[PDB]
Amino acid sequence: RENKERIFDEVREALDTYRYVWVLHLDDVRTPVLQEIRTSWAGSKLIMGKRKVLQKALEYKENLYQLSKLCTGLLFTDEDVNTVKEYFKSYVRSDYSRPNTPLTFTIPEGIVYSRGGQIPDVPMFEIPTKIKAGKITPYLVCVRQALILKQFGIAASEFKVKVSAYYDNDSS
Amino acid sequence: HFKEYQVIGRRLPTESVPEPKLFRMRIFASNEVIAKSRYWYFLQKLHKVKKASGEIVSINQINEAHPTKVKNFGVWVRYDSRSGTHNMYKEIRDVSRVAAVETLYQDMAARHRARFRSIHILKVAEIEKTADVKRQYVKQFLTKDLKFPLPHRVQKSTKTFSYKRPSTFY
Amino acid sequence: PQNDYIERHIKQHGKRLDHEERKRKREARESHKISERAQKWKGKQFAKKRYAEKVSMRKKIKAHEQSK
Amino acid sequence: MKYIQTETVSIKSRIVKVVTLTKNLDVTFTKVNNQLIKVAVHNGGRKHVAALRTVKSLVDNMITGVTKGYKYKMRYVYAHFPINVNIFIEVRNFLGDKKIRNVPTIEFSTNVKDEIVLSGNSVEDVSQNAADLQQIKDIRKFLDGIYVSHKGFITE
RNA sequence: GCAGUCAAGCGGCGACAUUGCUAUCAUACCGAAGCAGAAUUCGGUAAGCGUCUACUGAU
RNA sequence: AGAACUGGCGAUGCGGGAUGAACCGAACGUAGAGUUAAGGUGCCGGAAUACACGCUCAUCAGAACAAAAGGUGUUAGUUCAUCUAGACAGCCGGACGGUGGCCAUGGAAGUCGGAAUCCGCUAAGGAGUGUGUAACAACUCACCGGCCGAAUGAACUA
Repeated sequence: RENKERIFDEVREALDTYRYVWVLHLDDVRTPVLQEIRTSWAGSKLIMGKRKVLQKALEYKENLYQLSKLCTGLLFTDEDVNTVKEYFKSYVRSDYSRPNTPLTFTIPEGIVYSRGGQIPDVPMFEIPTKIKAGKITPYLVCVRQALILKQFGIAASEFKVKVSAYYDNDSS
Repeated sequence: HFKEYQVIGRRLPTESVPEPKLFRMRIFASNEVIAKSRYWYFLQKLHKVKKASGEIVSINQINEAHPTKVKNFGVWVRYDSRSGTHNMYKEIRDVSRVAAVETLYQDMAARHRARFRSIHILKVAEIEKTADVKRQYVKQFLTKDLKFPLPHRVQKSTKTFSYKRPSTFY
Repeated sequence: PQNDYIERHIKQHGKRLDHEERKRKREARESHKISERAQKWKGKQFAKKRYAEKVSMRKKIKAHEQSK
Repeated sequence: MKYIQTETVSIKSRIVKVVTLTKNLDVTFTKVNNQLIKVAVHNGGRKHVAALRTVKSLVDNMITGVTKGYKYKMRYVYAHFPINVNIFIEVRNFLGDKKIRNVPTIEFSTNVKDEIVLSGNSVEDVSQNAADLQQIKDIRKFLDGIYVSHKGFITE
């Protein structure tokens, strides 16, 4: 319960500590990617939390609650908008497949492999699998598809960080 | 039938101390004798003055200002059972205080097997606003335009036979 | 015969086509089964076993709670 | 607590029809608009709460079966003794058992080895048939047998 | 039994665990065992069969 | 066993506990008229299948002892926390870096063994709660993000 107060105080303190306030539309990303984004610079700070808590915290300032609902990613940054947006639109990482988020991967009708035999591989869902006295033995995917792709280590999800709204810390 | 009587306590005045402590309290009972007995019993435990040294001055009945208004009475009760005594709180929806306490006693006998001997009335007050009724089964009746049927009605007849076999529609 | 005969068979053919589901369902029924048996001299033994298990679990939880 | 109220088809006495499937059911219904059916139980207890919920689930299952149907897919495998199945449904030659077994829309499935598919409008009937077929000595030593693969719908 | 970390209550006691020697035998629908198979024991169920009053023949 | 005290039987009817010495009322001329006590009011049994509250389905409920516990049985309350900053459950996702945290083993990368659990960061995380690995890996448990719309989670008491 007290964890909400920590985010409340941190946001209310860091609001004026940075030149610009930005909201990022990201809600499903691997933690290492988020940590890399956070450590990519020191002049900006990544803000996240509950959407409703942010709405209550974000009135503190004029028109502050308008774009707060579009957070729950929120970013405090002092650098110019041009650099931040250029990095966001250029930065991209091939993350793990997510539900209903296009390659021609197909499971061979024979022995199964860790990567599904796509590469020339290390032999090892409701599919008609069977055990061949020790071995396991086509199928295609193009939510179960995302799980199947993850089982084979496929990272077709080319997620890119994006910015939705612009707010001025001194002029809204 | 139950009734409400107000009693006061001014245990005999020692020299130079007339009208001591004006021990006023309210008692729920059927007749005046039972009300006085319960008042004496309560005094014998709340403090150390005995009945022999005490004296009843006046007993007056207290009716209800609006005996035709439905109220959600809040009831605080202290009672005892096979285990040590423990306080209890309940809410009853009734028109009058006397009816509310009667239903309280009946419910205590039903679920808690208690009786008049083991039941002590702490205080009774009316709930002035909605959403203050903690008990859900009482707040249920406070919904807007509550309407419900009464399926499977029962009926009685003087005659011991009937040629119709009537249905319980209602 | 062999040092891992049953282990070899399990590793080569796994288990029944629904062994996992059957075991999960049987474990799920344990809560209902325990309650049903508690109300059905064997009663003394069942009550003693249940009380001993409850006491052991409570003691283990309380002793380890000191870590926080 | 002491509850007071809780909540092409037709509503009448406990004999119900859905369009076809029919079933026999202490509750009441209302044909408000023929699209949503109200379920109401008055002065009920703990038992009534459970009884009311199961009626809605059964009605939903019947509606889904009528509109989509259910198909309990099944499959079987053998190691040494081939399992002989003929379609009345019969099971023979399993484990060398001379005691031929018999079971009361049932047909084989193409392009899937040793697969048998059961389908029907009523969910209960199909499920009971699948359970009966599955029902018919170290437990782990024999992988062979007949088991349900997936309880998919007819209109997959 | 001796002393005790022993402790829900509780007027200095206290069920609970741990530390020292001194209504089936087979007849089984059912599950477990490290039950590859036979065999096996265990919890399973059933007492079915195994192992001067009264009439036994009567008017 | 010894023994201080008060009541009935002893010598004591009759009503009732269907059944009786240890119980309750009541102690007594034969009678006519009405009201009670114990004890009763569905029948054997003369008397209301009376009124109101809920309680319980016992696989033999209900009409002096094993009584400490069990029930995810039921009917109602006390205490501690969460709670519209969005109750629990149900789902999707995060669930990370030094790291293969220190020691031998053929191997032990968190889950065959011995002991600390350092610590960056975040909305969030144990050098890990389990399934699982020959040795990896994957799911995941407490811990967090989104949908949902309000009262809920835990121990006791009658």
